[PDB]
Amino acid sequence: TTYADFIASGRTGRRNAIHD
Amino acid sequence: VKEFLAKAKEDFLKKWENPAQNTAHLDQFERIKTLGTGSFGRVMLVKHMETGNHYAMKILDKQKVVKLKQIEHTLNEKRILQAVNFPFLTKLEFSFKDNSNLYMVMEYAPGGEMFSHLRRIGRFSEPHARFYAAQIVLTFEYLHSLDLIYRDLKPENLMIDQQGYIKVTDFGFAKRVKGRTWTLCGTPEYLAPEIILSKGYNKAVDWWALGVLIYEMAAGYPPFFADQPIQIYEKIVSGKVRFPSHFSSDLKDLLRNLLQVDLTKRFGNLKNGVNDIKNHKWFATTDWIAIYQRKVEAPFIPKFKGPGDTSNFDDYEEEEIRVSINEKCGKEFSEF
Ligand SMILES: NC[C@@H](c1ccc(Cl)cc1)c1ccc(-c2cn[nH]c2)cc1
Repeated sequence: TTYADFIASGRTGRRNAIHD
Repeated sequence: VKEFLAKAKEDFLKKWENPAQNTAHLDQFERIKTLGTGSFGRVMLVKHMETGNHYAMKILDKQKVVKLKQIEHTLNEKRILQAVNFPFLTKLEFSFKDNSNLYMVMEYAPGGEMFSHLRRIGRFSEPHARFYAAQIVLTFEYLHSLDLIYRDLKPENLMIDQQGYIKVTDFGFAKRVKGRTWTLCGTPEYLAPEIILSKGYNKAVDWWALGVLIYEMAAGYPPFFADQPIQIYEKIVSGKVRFPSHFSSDLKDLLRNLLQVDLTKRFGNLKNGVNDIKNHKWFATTDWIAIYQRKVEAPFIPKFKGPGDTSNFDDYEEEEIRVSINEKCGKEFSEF
């Protein structure tokens, strides 16, 4: 399931801003 | 609405053209706990000793700000935050600098980050998500009328107050622009296709980001995710979004018009503006004046253990607030 793929992903924690 | 905004712009411009400066000093505050962390600074719970008021103090290391090329962006933040005034923005109470750091004291929101509750609970019901979304819709209406683009909408930057209402915080990428701007900034999952494709863009990127937030709030995961940013950007530019089966007909439709790569079709970016969003069916139950006035009952209200309770925030390693005996980056941050 999509929920399962999310929770197994490395981006369920706080996401840093991007820049350059 | 139009009259309120006109008067709002009058208030803003006065403060915008003559910013408040050096309205406090570090040792007027008791530093209590780190509420969050960033690449060039941190936010602490503090107590203003003369009033006993609790505040959130953003401490930015000037040298680190310079290293990450965020000087102008940090000047934007402080200059905008001291000028604005809206119920769902964290009010900037004081700002000052010393030899080493920049300081921005804001209203403390004890309910914690939406991020925390959204991840724990898993997902929000549509009425719950709708309640938060409406406050964001109004906040962007306010900000955009002032020619301000927000550029960093995400659950991590949405604080919950004692009443369960939202306070938008972190204006590091906020910018007063008439016309296009070009800086590659934001959070990967929330980037509009324009930004990824280096097109130069306007406030429409905030409305796209609203689509991502609403989706994530309702689904419990964002519409475009992967392990690495590149994979995420590929999905965002692809032109394809799948909605969970539990998403209502109306929600799916609001999201299709928010998460629209075509600028001519993106809701918020049409001739009728933010009313395409406000008057959408998904928001039919929303009393916009009631939400602005905070007379609507919040779906979730945080636990009140007391003043300066930090139980709705995660624990971070505490770190010295070191102030050099030499002034760093004086010229760069002169106007702060
Ligand atoms: N990511 C939100 C977080 C934050 C932002 C920026 C930096 Cl440099 C560090 C941490 C944050 C956490 C809490 C508050 C807050 C404001 N008022 N009450 C809490 C604002 C931002």
